[PDB]
Amino acid sequence: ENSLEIEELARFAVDEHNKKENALLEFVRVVKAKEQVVAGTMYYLTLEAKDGGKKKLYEAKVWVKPWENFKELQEFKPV
Amino acid sequence: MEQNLFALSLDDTSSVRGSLLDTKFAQTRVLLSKAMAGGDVLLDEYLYDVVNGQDFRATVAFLRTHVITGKIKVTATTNISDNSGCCLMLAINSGVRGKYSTDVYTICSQDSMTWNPGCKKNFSFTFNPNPCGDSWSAEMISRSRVRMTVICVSGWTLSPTTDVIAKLDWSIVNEKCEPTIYHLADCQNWLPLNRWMGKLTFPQGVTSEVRRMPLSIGGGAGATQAFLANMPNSWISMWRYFRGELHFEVTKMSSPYIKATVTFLIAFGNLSDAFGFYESFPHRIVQFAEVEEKCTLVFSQQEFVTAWSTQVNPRTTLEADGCPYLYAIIHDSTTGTISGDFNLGVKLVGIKDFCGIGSNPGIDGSRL
Amino acid sequence: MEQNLFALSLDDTSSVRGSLLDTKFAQTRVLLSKAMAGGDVLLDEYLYDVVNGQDFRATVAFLRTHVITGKIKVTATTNISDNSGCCLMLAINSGVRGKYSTDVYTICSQDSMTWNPGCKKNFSFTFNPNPCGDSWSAEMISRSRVRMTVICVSGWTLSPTTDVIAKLDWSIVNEKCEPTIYHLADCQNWLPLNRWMGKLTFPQGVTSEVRRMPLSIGGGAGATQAFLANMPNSWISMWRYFRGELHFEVTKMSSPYIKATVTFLIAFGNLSDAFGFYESFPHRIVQFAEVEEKCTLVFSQQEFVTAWSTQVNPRTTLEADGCPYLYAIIHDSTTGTISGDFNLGVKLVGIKDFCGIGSNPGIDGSRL
Amino acid sequence: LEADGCPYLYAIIHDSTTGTISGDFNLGVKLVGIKDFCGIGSNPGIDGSRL
Amino acid sequence: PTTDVIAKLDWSIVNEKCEPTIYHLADCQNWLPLNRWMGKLTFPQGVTSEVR
Repeated sequence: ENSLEIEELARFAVDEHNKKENALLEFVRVVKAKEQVVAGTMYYLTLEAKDGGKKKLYEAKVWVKPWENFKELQEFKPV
Repeated sequence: MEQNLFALSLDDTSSVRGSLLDTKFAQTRVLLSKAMAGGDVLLDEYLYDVVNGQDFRATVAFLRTHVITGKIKVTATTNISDNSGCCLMLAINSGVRGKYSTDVYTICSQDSMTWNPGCKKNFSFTFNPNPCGDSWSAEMISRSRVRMTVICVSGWTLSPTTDVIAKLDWSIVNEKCEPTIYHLADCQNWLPLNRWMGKLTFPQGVTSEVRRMPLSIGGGAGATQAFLANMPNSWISMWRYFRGELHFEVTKMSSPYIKATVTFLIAFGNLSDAFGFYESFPHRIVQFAEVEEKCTLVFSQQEFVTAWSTQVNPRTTLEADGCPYLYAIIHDSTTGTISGDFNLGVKLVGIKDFCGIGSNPGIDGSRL
Repeated sequence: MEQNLFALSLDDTSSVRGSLLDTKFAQTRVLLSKAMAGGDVLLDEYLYDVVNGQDFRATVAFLRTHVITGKIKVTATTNISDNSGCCLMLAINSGVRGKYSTDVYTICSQDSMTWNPGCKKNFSFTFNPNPCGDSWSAEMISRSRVRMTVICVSGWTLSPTTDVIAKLDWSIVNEKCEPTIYHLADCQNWLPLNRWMGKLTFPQGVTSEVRRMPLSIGGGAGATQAFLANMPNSWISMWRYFRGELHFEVTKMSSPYIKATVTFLIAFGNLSDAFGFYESFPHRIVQFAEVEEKCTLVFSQQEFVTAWSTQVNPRTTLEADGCPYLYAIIHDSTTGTISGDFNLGVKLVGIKDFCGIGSNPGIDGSRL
Repeated sequence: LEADGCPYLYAIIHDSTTGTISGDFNLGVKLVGIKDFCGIGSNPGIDGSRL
Repeated sequence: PTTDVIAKLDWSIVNEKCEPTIYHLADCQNWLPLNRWMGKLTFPQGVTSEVR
């Protein structure tokens, strides 16, 4: 798991969650990441984000098709 | 200070090498369900997708090294109480085609480990993902679509309390990658096959349990109005008749608690069940200890008079079928304190001093 | 097959080693602005934050290896047309305290490369991030807060068309990490300092340009109502008087197009500018070629009669100051087809055959 | 480029293209020859050029 | 340049042996010369990731 790729995907998760749900979570870092080869790659991320300036953990599921510029936030939730 | 950058050692085309720590490139997490059945895909992904989302010492070396002369070692550290046991089979195949069969028969050919967690604490095996050369790469196996498949061939004889996990540790050892190439020479010294002769269930009880597996192996194994095929089994059916020293590898699939003693012998189909004199024939007894799980029967050239046919017509009965069978007969009785069948897996590893005669037009069907 | 997992080579505590490809662990991208000034932080981050978001061959080995006996090589592949030039200085310091000074003076001590892209295509240098031992780790330098700082000591003499980038390549070579430890022995064979004697600007023209740098080096360099401090410069001021062979390292900071010839000599402060007989004193001439950028003046023990004081009172004038200076005098005139000053950087590398006398109560101030 | 399993020769700028005067950094690559050449098979042909 | 330029070519005859360069259909060859123009690579002035 290339940590640079995962950092970008974690930021994309927080940004997509903010777009989708009209929120303002502030990305802090990735804690955990699992890649699972599928039709493309599926990522299960555990990350820190600040809610109201309060650090919290979230789980995100991110689907990537590396042959297109396709990245999709499948789910995002507190742990 | 300055230096000439063109003449540095940045075009190092070494293979990946070092200790087992510094050659590890991925770990994989297989989930074994509390109640899993036989013929049950646990994991099935491309061998290159193993390495996605990984950060071990040789992960980046593995991806970026253009040529790798070493084999891939995979070790599986799964265990369970002696009370229970099952039979897992990890297996590597050079590719796929849509809606494929994942029956043990189909898979095992080529490169595979089979083990019973109940007996063996861990199990490792090396292999070459390019079967017709001395070398390979990460880019070769990503685009070639090399496919790793873990399958459960026999369920848990006694289920554990919770779900289980098998950790696979993919490394690169430093053995030479030797190729396994099949060819049409009539006499060959060692024709490997890894042909799944079949899973033998023997129920608990007192009855005369006899199981025949035919040595007319060619023309695949059965399905509905269909049949399955390995390459090596399709390859041996190129010839009409054949012979050789047959090297079976019989494996325990149940737990150590289900105990049984098994005679193996070559003989012809006409012999009925409830014929009580099987030990007139030359035979081999197979008792398993608690810890032993694997045993190799060999049947020399003196067990066969002539060559026999690779395929037989499907509609020939046991009464008129003049090719030899491999009998597996319960010497005493299947026993145990816990309920569960005595499963036992026979696998024709290969034929030594193989001699292939003629040229098979073909038959179309499987069993005899 | 099974194997005993406890006895495998998974507790391999080897250092990182191999070619320069397989020991590379990070690359860093520094942006040099089209119009950058002197005393201008280009990069300033913790040495462990270099390796964040990286995927080179030794990146994971670097982070996870508990002990590393090798040095860190860093090479910087930045270039520019001979027409122009500047002076970058990369520099590693064992830590920080809030709101710190990033003047070249402060930084250079300890471990640094200084180079002019105009002359040197690339520039590499090794160093030990733990200065008082043979070993270190990634976890040591993350928590110790080792700090890497790139600074531009002299701006572009002629600006490029666009912005520039300097690629740093952080590797681990296999040299022994030798410690640099300062101690209070009065006689020492080699007392390293890396004391920035000062940047010397000489304008283009015809006038008698003379620049004095005092060898009463102790008690730091100036600021507002303040002064700056290295450790080694604070260390030498422990003693009252001192002497030795002084090893300067004078460096070009302008482009090759601005040409000038510079005499260096030891002499006392009373000598005025427009005193035309500096070459009565023993001296050393320094012409630079297009490609040469670096030149080492040494001043033996015969240049100094007695030891001289490490610090002097700030209010002593040049007329009554009996410690020696290092003069830098333009032998001809500063010239060039393009406008820009002839910058030149002097750096006292170290004192050989150092002899430190007495015990300084201290003075409080800097320049003389 | 996504599904093309033959190798390429990459040429990547390690730092940045610079200079006091404007103009591109041109660079000409020329495959001189193949040593220890080994040619397999017999091309029916394709008809086109780039990949 | 400020003005037009000229290139003077000087054609001579040296005394080296004229060795022939003949292509042939052997599958394994020790040296197959090509002089194949792989391409001209332009990289503009600037800061961006230029890959060719």
